[PDB]
Amino acid sequence: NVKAYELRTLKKKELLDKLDELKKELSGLRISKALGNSAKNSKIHGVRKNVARVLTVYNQKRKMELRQLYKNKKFKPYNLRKKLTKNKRLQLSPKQKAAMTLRQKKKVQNFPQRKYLVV
Amino acid sequence: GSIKRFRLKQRLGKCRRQNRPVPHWYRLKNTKRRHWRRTKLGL
Amino acid sequence: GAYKYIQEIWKKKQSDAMHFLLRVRTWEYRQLPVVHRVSKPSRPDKARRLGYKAIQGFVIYRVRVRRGDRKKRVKKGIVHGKPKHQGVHKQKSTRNLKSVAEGKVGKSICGNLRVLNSYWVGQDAVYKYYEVILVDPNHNAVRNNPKINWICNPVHKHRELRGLTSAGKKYRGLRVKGHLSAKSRPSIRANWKRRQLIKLRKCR
Amino acid sequence: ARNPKCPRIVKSCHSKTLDKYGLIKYPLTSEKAMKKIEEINTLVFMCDKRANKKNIKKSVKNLFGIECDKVNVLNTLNGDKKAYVRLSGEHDALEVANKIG
Amino acid sequence: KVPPSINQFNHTLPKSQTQDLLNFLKAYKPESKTDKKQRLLNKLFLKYGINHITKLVENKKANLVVIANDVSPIELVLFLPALCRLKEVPYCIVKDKATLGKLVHKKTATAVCLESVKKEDQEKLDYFAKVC
RNA sequence: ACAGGUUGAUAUUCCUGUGCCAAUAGUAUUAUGAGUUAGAUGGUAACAUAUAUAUAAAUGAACUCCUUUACAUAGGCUUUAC
RNA sequence: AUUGGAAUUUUUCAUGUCGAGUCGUGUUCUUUGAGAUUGGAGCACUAAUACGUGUGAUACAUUUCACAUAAAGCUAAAUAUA
RNA sequence: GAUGUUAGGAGGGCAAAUCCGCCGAAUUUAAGCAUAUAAUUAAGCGGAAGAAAAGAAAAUAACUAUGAUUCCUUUAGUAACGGCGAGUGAACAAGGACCAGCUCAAACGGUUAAUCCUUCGUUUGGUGCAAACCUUUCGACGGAAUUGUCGUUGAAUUAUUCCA
Repeated sequence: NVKAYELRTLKKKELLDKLDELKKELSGLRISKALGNSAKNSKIHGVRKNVARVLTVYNQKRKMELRQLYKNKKFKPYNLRKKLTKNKRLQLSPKQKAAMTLRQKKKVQNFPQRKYLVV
Repeated sequence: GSIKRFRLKQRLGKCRRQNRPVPHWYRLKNTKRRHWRRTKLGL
Repeated sequence: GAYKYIQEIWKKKQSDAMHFLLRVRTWEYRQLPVVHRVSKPSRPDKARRLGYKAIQGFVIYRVRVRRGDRKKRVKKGIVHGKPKHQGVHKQKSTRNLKSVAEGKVGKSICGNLRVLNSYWVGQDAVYKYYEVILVDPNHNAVRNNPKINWICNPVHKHRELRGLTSAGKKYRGLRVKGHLSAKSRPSIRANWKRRQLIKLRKCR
Repeated sequence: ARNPKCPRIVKSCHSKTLDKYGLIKYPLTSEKAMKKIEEINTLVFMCDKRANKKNIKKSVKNLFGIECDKVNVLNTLNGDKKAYVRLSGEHDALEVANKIG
Repeated sequence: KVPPSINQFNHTLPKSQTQDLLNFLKAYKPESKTDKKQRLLNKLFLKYGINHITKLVENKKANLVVIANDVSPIELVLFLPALCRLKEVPYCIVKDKATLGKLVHKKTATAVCLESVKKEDQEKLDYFAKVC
């Protein structure tokens, strides 16, 4: 029923009011389902998906706000930081790998290899 | 025995729920069952 | 100048002064905890030469190992093995006591740290006391430094338990080259597997 | 004593902690539950297994406006809580019964 | 029972005279950060390091070396009075490690050297050298 | 923590009745007895004493010393209850 | 447009240097191709400084000559993969 | 050396075919059996990686000598080892795959450690819708280290010639 972009339009108070409304409606369907009535049972799936959409949109917006809050300043909170392989995280930097002693720097700069021909 | 453990009680209730026969509608679009006297849960 | 003087002074060993100082230091070592931090190595010259660098990420640990060999493991009396096979009183097996000391620190304190090498320091007839050079792969100065930097790669987790240290190189025979190393040079495992291997072509 | 540069994680998502909707799942529909409602001012509710009595009492009062003299609970073979809730004698279970069905 | 070479490092100059020597040596303190900036911008000293000091003694470029006995390895400078005696150059064995560190703008120092000074302060250093 | 009742199936647990227990924060009021113009009393004694809706409340620190918890077997005698 | 570095090439001058309870030897146990001891290990005794000392597969003394530079460290590739 | 829920970080465990270490048997063979044999195999405990380890001479040669490592073809079922019985058993050369070098350490540099790092910051680039990464020099303020970091690879001095 409700579609993500319409929810993304909403402010946080408005989105939460919709979330609460859906919970109350969902509960009414659930009570109805628990009763001997079969009137509205199929609609519960749709509402559960609608609730899911609300929560995903609200959480994405909240996550973006958290990212906006921790824009730069070197350190985000641990699990808002880069999740990547433990090995990749451990790994020495290419920049650091590339760097070399002054005698090595002299060797590289002075003496690179060159390409060639013959007659 | 007569007194019980919450984990054991839950698993036994699960095993009972699993036990009950298949929906007949599924055959329109039953391989395993236990009987308490001849088959125990083995726990 | 200074390290060369200290080297030669330490090289004689059987001097009164050296014996006095060694006995006192060994006495102190007998008191101390099994594996313990030192601020700086007891012999700078030996340590520097065994690859110590006086930087932040380079750390010293002093380690206690008991003297002598030891009986093979058994039920009560000896196992039921062949008349050739007795592990009784002794076995005199492969790990040298320096390598054994490195293993004890390598499991107990290392993991965050990585073992670089270790030097003799001193001994009596019941314990040897060794000092182990250790290094952190995490810290910025060592990652930045182009020297030693290789140790930051993940293959250097447990170097002593792969036997890559000077002690490990010794008992694997990697110091030995030439025909004295003939059955051992690519590795004891490697050499034997190459010799064992039977290689067949498709058309033979 | 502690005062870190940042907390471990401050995760800004909506809570996964249990809520009124799901803490109380549904009123019981049995003849026994009918008899309890009729004679002794008691509403009988199915509730989550991991629910606790105070939380059930709070939930019922939030969803139904109604106060509980005692809440007696049981952990069932079907893996939920079954709550017998005696309503306070000022307000009648029958009125609430008409509201729930 | 203590061997002479080990033993000698419980013996020093007289304490007040040592303080007087230290304060005299203080005057010839090395540079700081600000001085280096000044040196670049605008348009003798106390010598440290046992490897450098031993080099100075080999080349006879020292005048007076002051050794601490409060260093944890004393071995690393144990040979130095023997060497200095053979090289016939003034050395002094002095109690406090920390104060020698202060004179070189550090938390600690093993040995410290004052290697030759201006003629007018030379005479006081010659008196110190005579005492030593 | 008991007695009676009750269900198709549970009841020391549901219901009706009667109780019992532990906690029960701060501040301000109140009532309850004390003590004051800084700590009650009797009894020779063994010992006893607050009957307030309610036997509540009978100064006491550090530091100490006890006691209950807390105990075998056998044989008879005896008292109460069912 | 400054600053800096490097390689050869002359001529002088500096001819310094090279990892010790380690090598070695003895002994013991192990191991191998190692054989009057190949590698390892325990223990005992324990070195020489570069015109040194480690090698030149039968123990040794005495002497050649050739070749190497231990006792600190790292390193892609071909190669292996049930 | 203690102590800290001080501030920042790391390790733990799993998975295992191939890899690297340890520790480490016997059934079996000899028509018996003890040395030898199975076998430095299996199991055990550890460590790694997309390959690992090994690797730049305390090497091989005795030639008209070669010249880091690995692998193959081979030497070779040979020298050799063995109750010289059963049985075990290399390496060098040659033909090739393929090939890559190097730095600590001493030594040298004191009218000045020429070093290093954390925290705070700050701007010359570049992407991407956005998240965000990536380059980029410049200053502080803390520390660390002379019990030795950084530079240098004999020393100057000439001419040449390149690179930043």
